Amino acid sequence: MFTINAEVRKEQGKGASRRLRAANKFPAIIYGGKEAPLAIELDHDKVMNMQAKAEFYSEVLTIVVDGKEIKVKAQDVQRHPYKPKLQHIDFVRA
Amino acid sequence: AKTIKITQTRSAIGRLPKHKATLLGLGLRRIGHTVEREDTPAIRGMINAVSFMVKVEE
Amino acid sequence: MDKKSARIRRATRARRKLQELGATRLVVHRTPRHIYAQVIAPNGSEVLVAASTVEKAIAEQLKYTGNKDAAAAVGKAVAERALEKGIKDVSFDRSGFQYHGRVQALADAAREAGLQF
Amino acid sequence: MLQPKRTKFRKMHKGRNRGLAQGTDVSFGSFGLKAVGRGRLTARQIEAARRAMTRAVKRQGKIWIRVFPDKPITEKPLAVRMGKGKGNVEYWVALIQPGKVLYEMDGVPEELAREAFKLAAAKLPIKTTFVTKTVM
Amino acid sequence: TRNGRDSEAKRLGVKRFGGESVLAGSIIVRQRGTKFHAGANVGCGRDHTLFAKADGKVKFEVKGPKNRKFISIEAE
RNA sequence: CUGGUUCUCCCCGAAAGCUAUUUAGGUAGCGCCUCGUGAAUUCAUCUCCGGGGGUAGAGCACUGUUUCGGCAAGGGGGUCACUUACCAACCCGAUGCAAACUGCGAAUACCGGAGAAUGUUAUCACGGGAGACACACGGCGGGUGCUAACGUCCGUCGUGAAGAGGGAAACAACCCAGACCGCCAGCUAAGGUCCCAAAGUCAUGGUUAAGUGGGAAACGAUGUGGGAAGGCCCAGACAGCC
RNA sequence: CUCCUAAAGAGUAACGGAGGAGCACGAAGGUUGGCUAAUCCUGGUCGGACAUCAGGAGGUUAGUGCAAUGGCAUAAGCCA
RNA sequence: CUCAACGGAUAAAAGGUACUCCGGGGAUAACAGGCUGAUACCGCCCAAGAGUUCAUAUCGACGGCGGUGUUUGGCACCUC
RNA sequence: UGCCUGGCGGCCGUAGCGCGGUGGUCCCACCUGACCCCAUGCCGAACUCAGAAGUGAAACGCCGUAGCGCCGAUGGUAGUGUGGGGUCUCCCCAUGCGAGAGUAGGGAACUGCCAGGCAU
Ligand SMILES: [Mg+2]
Ligand SMILES: [Mg+2]
Ligand SMILES: [Mg+2]
Ligand SMILES: [Mg+2]
Ligand SMILES: [Mg+2]
Ligand SMILES: [Mg+2]
Ligand SMILES: [Mg+2]
Ligand SMILES: [Mg+2]
Ligand SMILES: [Mg+2]
Ligand SMILES: [Mg+2]
Ligand SMILES: [Mg+2]
Ligand SMILES: [Mg+2]
Ligand SMILES: [Mg+2]
Ligand SMILES: [Mg+2]
Ligand SMILES: [Mg+2]
Ligand SMILES: [Mg+2]
Ligand SMILES: [Mg+2]
Ligand SMILES: [Mg+2]
Ligand SMILES: [Mg+2]
Ligand SMILES: [Mg+2]
Ligand SMILES: [Mg+2]
Ligand SMILES: [Mg+2]
Ligand SMILES: [Mg+2]
Ligand SMILES: [Mg+2]
Ligand SMILES: [Mg+2]
Ligand SMILES: [Mg+2]
Repeated sequence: MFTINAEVRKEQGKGASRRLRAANKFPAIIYGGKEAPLAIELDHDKVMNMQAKAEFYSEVLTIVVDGKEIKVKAQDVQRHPYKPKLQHIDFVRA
Repeated sequence: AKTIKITQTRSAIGRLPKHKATLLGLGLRRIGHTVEREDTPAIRGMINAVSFMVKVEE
Repeated sequence: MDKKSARIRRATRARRKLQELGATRLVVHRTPRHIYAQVIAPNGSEVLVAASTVEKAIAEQLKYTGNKDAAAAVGKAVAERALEKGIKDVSFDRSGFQYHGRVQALADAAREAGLQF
Repeated sequence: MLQPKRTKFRKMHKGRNRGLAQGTDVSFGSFGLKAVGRGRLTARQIEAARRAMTRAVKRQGKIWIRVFPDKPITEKPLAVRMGKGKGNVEYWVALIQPGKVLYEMDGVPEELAREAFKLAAAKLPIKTTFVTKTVM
Repeated sequence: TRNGRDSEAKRLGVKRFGGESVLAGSIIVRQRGTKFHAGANVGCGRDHTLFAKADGKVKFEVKGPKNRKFISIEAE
């Protein structure tokens, strides 16, 4: 079972997302269901270690944001073109 | 009505032709020149175009 | 290859021309059993007058409802129905049918009844 | 030496080599040699690196070549002045952007694949790295 | 063998863009084929030049079952 | 065609392009300069509105090109009608590439409309007088060349040309900035503040030991700082020794 | 003359990259009426990989007096 | 009118000059300098292989990265 | 007023294709006949005329169905105007604009005029 701590993003765009990745974080998104999509930030290296396990893309993960757990599944991942880094993750509500 | 004060902080030498036209549209003539302009979206658009070389005092 | 879709293809060119000219057209539809007639507004979406053999007001006075003399009745009827309405000059839209026989008998009958085209 | 069997035109513009690469993940095998640099790959360099890897694993498993030298490069001969038309085609290159997977390997252990890729990387003019197949 | 030939540019393209007011007879667009098609109050020359047949403002629309671009004159 | 062309001050102020030329270092019309006259809210900037794109990017249905797999026609060589070192169309799945590919598609730019503010009409027309038609470098987008050249050829902007001053040691074209005159006044820009040489031997926290700073690649390396994990380990690990 | 270079209006150079033209046609022009390809499969006298016939698939991959580009089903393609 | 040298100098026109001459040009070549470094030369990286065995005593393929300004060149910036 | 059909449009795939089902009083379609009007570079196939025995098989319409097509966010990414910067063949920062592809999802069209039938 994987649990992830996240914060809601204050602003979007190319300029904001690059500042996150310079601050050892990376954006993500949570959609699915009837709720509105939710843009979040994630700590990079901590999530980078979890995704190294094959069950990360198969089991159901919980993301605690504002102290609220959300059960999701990893939908799509945008990796760095040539570095062992993550750029973006799509989370779909389980 | 609501007016603002604009000051030119850098020189116009070597700027793009439409940047010199924007300064002429604001009435700025030289470095340190300060003008009074009506706070209008059309004026705000001119300031935004040459914001690198003007300083706005609201 | 249905005969209908091949007939709309035959009628498309004249209808585009009439639409470009902004003329009020007299559309004619012919079936093996019946014959129809409509006068469409220049915008092509309003039916001003109409007459056909499925109207019992005209069908009862005919031996057969789909022969040449039946078409002459609809041609006479649709013209006098349009003259009193105010339309005098129209453009005949054969609508893919050959200008011959029944549709020709419908046309000249309407032409005889005072419709200028 | 890889080369298009036929082409619509014989000579091409120099062009530029901006941007990042497409095909940035191992898609056929299990291990890959991903380019982290930018540059050109001549057909001879591709063949040289293939032979180095083919002999490294003693002709075992499967090897894919994800690039293909489809760009012709012209040169003017010596003692020739400027002008008088474009030069003649001398060799073919494949433009490489960072992240491009060049070779993929399968059917061999990882420790053997690293040495095979290391021997092949020494023949290429661009800096590369070792990558493995991941769960998308 | 040897290249080095070309032809004079023909100055094709749109002459009056959407919303422009034109007089009758004004050329709207020169084109090789009918990339644009004649709509209302617009004629098609023998070289498929679209010209205004009446005064008004030009108007670009995409209509028909093939999504073809039409040019018409909103008579004003 | 080369050379030379003699007193002063004031105002404005180019071009090295296009087109044509027995033309290419000439000349002509136009563009650009000046002077005069006339004329529209004419022009410019910004905001809003209406437009057409097919570039950058992307994509691979099309035109081509390309790799692998599947299905397999067929081509194969093998036996003489059998099964057989091999090559393999089409189709299907997956993966790339394109100035002369497009079922997509920006930013900008351009055309038109409306609206303020600002600008010594900055706009257009006609007339008098020209000069110029050898450009240079820098940035950006490209062709060419070797993504060689202070190379060459276009687009566009800037500067020089025709521009002094400050900076880059020196240094037309780079950075800052446009010199009406005077002052033994002040504030700043780029760039600087130990001495030459005007201004911090300034403050706080780090890094470097190479005079790195103060020239360079593939590649090589227990240099060193920071970070996040991992394996093993008092059920005794790592190193050494029996 | 056509395409690219040409930087999504126009225009834009090089002894840059590729091709064409110096005609043809009294019908291959006008109009009215009609018509809709390529390729392949199956079956079928001679007849064959490929002739004409029939059917299905296909959907313009065809066609356009000639280069390329843009067009073309209302056909600008084909027939009277 | 292939006035096609296609804005067409005449209706009508080829060559030599080391016997030469004048006006010019570093707007434009040959020598030398400069910029550049394809080429040349020198070095390095990888290590297939040769070396009885043994890649690295000595060599080193297929390829890769540099240095010098040194050959053949490129450019035409200085000097006609 | 509702259902159903025909004609003419709007719109131009969320509207198409496939698969399954379904409809004949009317309408439509096939159908019947063809000396004649007219027609076949041969053929009443088509076109045309005269009809109404038959049939909804085909076609067409309707209903269902997510097999395909099609539509399609949010976020990220690419690119890019202006200003600045670097290790300057390529990038980065500030700011503005911001795709394409793909993903969640949507989706078995909607609508006007007139006419006829049927129920009301
Ligand atoms: Mg940015
Ligand atoms: Mg002046
Ligand atoms: Mg004048
Ligand atoms: Mg591109
Ligand atoms: Mg393709
Ligand atoms: Mg000249
Ligand atoms: Mg010149
Ligand atoms: Mg120039
Ligand atoms: Mg130069
Ligand atoms: Mg100095
Ligand atoms: Mg001054
Ligand atoms: Mg001070
Ligand atoms: Mg001092
Ligand atoms: Mg101190
Ligand atoms: Mg040093
Ligand atoms: Mg253009
Ligand atoms: Mg001449
Ligand atoms: Mg001439
Ligand atoms: Mg002449
Ligand atoms: Mg002399
Ligand atoms: Mg010189
Ligand atoms: Mg020399
Ligand atoms: Mg000298
Ligand atoms: Mg000399
Ligand atoms: Mg019949
Ligand atoms: Mg999108």
